[PDB]
Amino acid sequence: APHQEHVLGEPTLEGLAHYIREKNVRRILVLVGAGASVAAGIPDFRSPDTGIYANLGKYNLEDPTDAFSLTLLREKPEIFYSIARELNLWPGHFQPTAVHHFIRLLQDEGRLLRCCTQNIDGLEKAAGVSPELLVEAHGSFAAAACIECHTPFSIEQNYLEAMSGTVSRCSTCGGIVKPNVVFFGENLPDAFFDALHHDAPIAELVIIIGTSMQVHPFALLPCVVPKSVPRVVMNRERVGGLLFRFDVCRDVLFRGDCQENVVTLAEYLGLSEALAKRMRLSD
Amino acid sequence: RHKKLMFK
Ligand SMILES: [Zn+2]
Repeated sequence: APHQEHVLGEPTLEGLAHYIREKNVRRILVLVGAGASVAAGIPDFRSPDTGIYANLGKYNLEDPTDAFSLTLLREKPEIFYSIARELNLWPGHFQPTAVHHFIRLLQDEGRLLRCCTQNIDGLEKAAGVSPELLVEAHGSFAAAACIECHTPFSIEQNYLEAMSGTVSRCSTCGGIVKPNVVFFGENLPDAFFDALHHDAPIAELVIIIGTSMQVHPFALLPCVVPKSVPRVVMNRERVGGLLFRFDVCRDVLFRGDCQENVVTLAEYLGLSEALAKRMRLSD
Repeated sequence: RHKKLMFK
């Protein structure tokens, strides 16, 4: 069918690499979610033989995601602090994956418009994605602050308190302190809105790795890119409902392990030596 | 601009 002719020519990892090279694509928006960091060993909330899941049980939540609710934090901070102790998201424990290093390579090639991550693990930053190019749209465990007055709090103090069973408290208002993770009901950082209003409308290509589409406003990012640009989804699930059609035919879904798919993409891009070298240098 | 949310 003519209406199915794909913007990429061949909707394959090979075709994508060709399209990037032949069209000299320089404005690649990369979006990153929880699927990208599984290979780093990050504890899945939802997995029954995890320590993280065992914990959530006693509390009985209509969702592991209520642990990240600002209203539950004000009411019963022991719950999020108990989860924080188990996830080990403090920078310097987990290491970047092949996806993370790949994004760094796109930056060093001059092809990254912006990397926007909904992960709170800091691995994009650990892979050397620069500050001007990285948006931690949901924050991370790198800094901490009072939720009532927003006064910064020592992350090292917050770490020591959290890991020894103490909920941290503001020295100005007695408010509850947390790491600067954006919780449900909090504002996202400015840099997210910069990316949504200014980067996504000028993307030439969007590669969406391991993300849900069910957390907002983050999920708007690929909705506001031009209607004609390719959107590459690497995910273990058929995500996005009817917002994606896997108006020109421009979406593709690559199932399987996103770590393997990025490695293959890298091969076709001529970046396989640079990637193997980053991967040895820190695994 | 709006806050972090999900449809439950
Ligand atoms: Zn305070």
